[PDB]
Amino acid sequence: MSQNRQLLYPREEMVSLVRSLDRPQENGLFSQDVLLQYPELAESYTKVCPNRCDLATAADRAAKGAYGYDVQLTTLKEDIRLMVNNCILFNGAEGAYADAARTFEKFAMGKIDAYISQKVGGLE
Repeated sequence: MSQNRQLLYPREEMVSLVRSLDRPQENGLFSQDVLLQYPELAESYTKVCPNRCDLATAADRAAKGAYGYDVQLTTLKEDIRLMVNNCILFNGAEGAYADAARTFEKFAMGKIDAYISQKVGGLE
């Protein structure tokens, strides 16, 4: 599934997720990265957590430059789980958690694709 040591170059999968979706209703922060607006609210971006939607958290993870180094892709796994947590908590399901589970599974699929891409010497 992966390699607990070093990461070849995780990113090809990230684009997959964001690619699957496409419907920027808010187009400002609820579905984008406020840090990509203007030099003034870059700080506030932290107060609102590093993306808590889906495409903003995935696109950012890769856009960051694929820092890599993962014992088991805990970075992406901790990001997706962090969203669902604040989702039902802050305001999202509150009764239909299954709604957040759907998007979660999709993410797992992408990871599998990349895993195969880097099997020659990166994740095996």
